[PDB]
Amino acid sequence: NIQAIRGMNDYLPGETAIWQRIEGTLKNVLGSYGYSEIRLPIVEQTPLFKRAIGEVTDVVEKEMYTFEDRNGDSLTLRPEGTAGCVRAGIEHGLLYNQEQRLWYIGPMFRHERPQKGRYRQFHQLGCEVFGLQGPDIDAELIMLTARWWRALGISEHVTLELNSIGDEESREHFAGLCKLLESAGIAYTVNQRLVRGLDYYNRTVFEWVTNQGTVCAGGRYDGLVEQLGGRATPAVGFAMGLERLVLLVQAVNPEFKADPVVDIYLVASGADTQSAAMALAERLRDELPGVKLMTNHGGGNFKKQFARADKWGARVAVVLGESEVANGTAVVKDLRSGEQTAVAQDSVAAHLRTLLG
Amino acid sequence: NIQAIRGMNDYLPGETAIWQRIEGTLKNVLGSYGYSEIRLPIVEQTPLFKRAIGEVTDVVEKEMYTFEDRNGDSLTLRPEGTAGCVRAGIEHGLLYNQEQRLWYIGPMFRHERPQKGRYRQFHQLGCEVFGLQGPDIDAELIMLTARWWRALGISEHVTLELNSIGSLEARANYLDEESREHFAGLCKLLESAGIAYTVNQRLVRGLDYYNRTVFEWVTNQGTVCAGGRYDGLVEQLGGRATPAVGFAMGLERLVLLVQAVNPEFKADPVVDIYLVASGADTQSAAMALAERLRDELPGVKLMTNHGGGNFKKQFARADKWGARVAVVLGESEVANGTAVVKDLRSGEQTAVAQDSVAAHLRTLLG
Ligand SMILES: Nc1ncnc2c1ncn2[C@@H]1O[C@H](COP(=O)(O)OC(=O)[C@@H](N)Cc2c[nH]c[nH+]2)[C@@H](O)[C@H]1O
Ligand SMILES: Nc1ncnc2c1ncn2[C@@H]1O[C@H](COP(=O)(O)OC(=O)[C@@H](N)Cc2c[nH]c[nH+]2)[C@@H](O)[C@H]1O
Repeated sequence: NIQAIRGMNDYLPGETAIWQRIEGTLKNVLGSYGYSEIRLPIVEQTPLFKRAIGEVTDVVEKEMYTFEDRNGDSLTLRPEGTAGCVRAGIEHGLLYNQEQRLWYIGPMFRHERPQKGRYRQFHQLGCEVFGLQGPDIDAELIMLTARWWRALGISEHVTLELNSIGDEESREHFAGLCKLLESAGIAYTVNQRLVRGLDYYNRTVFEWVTNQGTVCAGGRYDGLVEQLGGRATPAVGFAMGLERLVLLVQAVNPEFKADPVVDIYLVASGADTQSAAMALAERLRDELPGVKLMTNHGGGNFKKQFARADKWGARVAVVLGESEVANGTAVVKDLRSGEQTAVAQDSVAAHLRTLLG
Repeated sequence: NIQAIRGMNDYLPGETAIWQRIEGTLKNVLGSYGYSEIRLPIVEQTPLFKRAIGEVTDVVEKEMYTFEDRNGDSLTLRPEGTAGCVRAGIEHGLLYNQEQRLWYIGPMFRHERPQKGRYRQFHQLGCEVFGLQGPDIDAELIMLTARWWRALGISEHVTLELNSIGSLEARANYLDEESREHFAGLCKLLESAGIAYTVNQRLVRGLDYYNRTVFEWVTNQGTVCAGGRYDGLVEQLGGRATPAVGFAMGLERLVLLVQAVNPEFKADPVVDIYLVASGADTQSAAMALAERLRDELPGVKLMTNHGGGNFKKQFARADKWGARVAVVLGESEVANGTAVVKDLRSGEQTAVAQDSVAAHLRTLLG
């Protein structure tokens, strides 16, 4: 058996269920603010990360996954996604004299020693807005994170740190920023030693910390579009570690369940019943949009098939043996109470609607 | 300025909206069959691919992105996802004497020459079912793909090719009665469902782990979805023998095919309401009314103008985003507790009390 590269995790069926609920919530809250999705390559050229994050940084100094391509070109698996974003923005023409409100989700890679919060393949959701300069947009992004925390019920577990690393212009801009948050009741701490670990930020720097600590981090980087070869454009954004979010919800929120995988299990036994079973299932799929129905396969006597229905968390089992098939019926069994009734096939969909919701 | 690696694409805002509409439909139809999502690493050890896919195959021979790790270990960006799936299944204990019906979505990487169907970073959605043997689950998976095509409206544009390549023994003699029975049973299930298929005897797949059922859904770079059975692979990579069947589909080729054959499969506009706001110290009021209307209209796309701009600029910005309605806020509205509601489609603008704006928008949108 081959095993997994250390620090690269698999997310098994039970836990992805939770992952899909939290992502759906996050994308919804981004949708209500009018932010569009951009999808960017996993691999970029190594000079981008060297030129944008900075040469004397732990990321470039010791963390990147770099390798030589079949044409000599060095390629690096992205360690963060902002550089890639700016790059595509410049390349495609999306940023000059334009405003963009964007978000992205995907894997990032860093060769760090794995410990509980830190991984080699980890996933980030991040936002980047281009074209807005003043403190107002920076306050809209902090308002956006605050909403996500309310929505995931973790609000009384995340602290906001802020400060400027720029200066008159930056004293004014940071102050106006601080004024917008007071006037919204967002509680923040000005922490003068909060400099971030990447060298492209300038005025606003912030971090939402829990008590590996930082759950979300971001800031402003007004110069980076020009540095990577484009026209000067103001830009701000952040990225959050979806691994640490998932962990914090699950810990602070215990009663965060997700939807079970099967609702109705199609039990079927007897000679040549399986085409009938699969045909009934396809019809019930047409009739009950968005019902998780699973067709028993590989035989098994009724006792086995009913226990399999219990394994998946089915609430109702539709049964069919030869009799049902010849008589045009289907037996509907409410697995919660045992009450089973024979219904005509034409009427089973309505009988399930009643039993499920 | 740096550019993108040749054969690796960026999907910009306009096209990603189409991409989410097609993926929601696919995931919905998989959920109706009770299929669970699994998430797997993008980099695996190189021997996995060599062992599973086969040494003398074009993927191992000339396509993989391999590189050396800081400890000597050879690592390879995955070129396909089935190997990683079985590896995780065996490593975690999911497959022995169990039934799993899984799916996965993500990037695969192959060093090959850029074409219209072929890229170097591509994305697949694939399904893996473990524990079921007979032809009936193979027929469930071909039924699942047919439903997707009806749902995406591309049904009259994709053809099904099917064939059995038997077992090692029959191949090494070169199906064999057990594979003739299994295949026949499979062809019987599809005819009884009205799924039209072609038995194409030259159809062998390009990976060497497959055994009885082999199939491809082809359009007229051709193959949009491809799969087959692989009853031995779990033991080959270290686990106990378990029957397994699955497929994978090239999401780039699907998105291309829907867009072509279904010209106006249209996506969501990304803003519904634009909040216009000018005048002295209006912006905190503007951002506060925006937050409140978000609580009051769940799932409306509302964007707050920022950076000033005169009303004329701000209304044109509303047009850029496809907003239907603009809610306006000058100094006057702030003091009088109002907000102006302007129906951008007709110009009709009324002043509404801020407590009554949400209801006025509900009426105007849907
Ligand atoms: N290894 C590892 N594991 C888990 N989570 C990890 C992680 N490395 C980072 N993170 C998470 O990501 C956020 C932010 O990471 P930083 O390296 O602190 O900063 C950035 O990536 C910037 N790109 C942010 C940005 C985007 N636009 C502007 N600025 C960590 O806090 C952690 O949760
Ligand atoms: N380069 C490139 N670009 C885009 N789409 C691409 C592509 N290379 C392949 N594809 C898409 O993937 C399917 C299948 O490709 P194959 O290399 O033929 O094989 C497989 O992936 C198997 N893993 C399938 C499987 C999974 N479980 C069981 N069997 C192509 O048809 C094309 O659409």
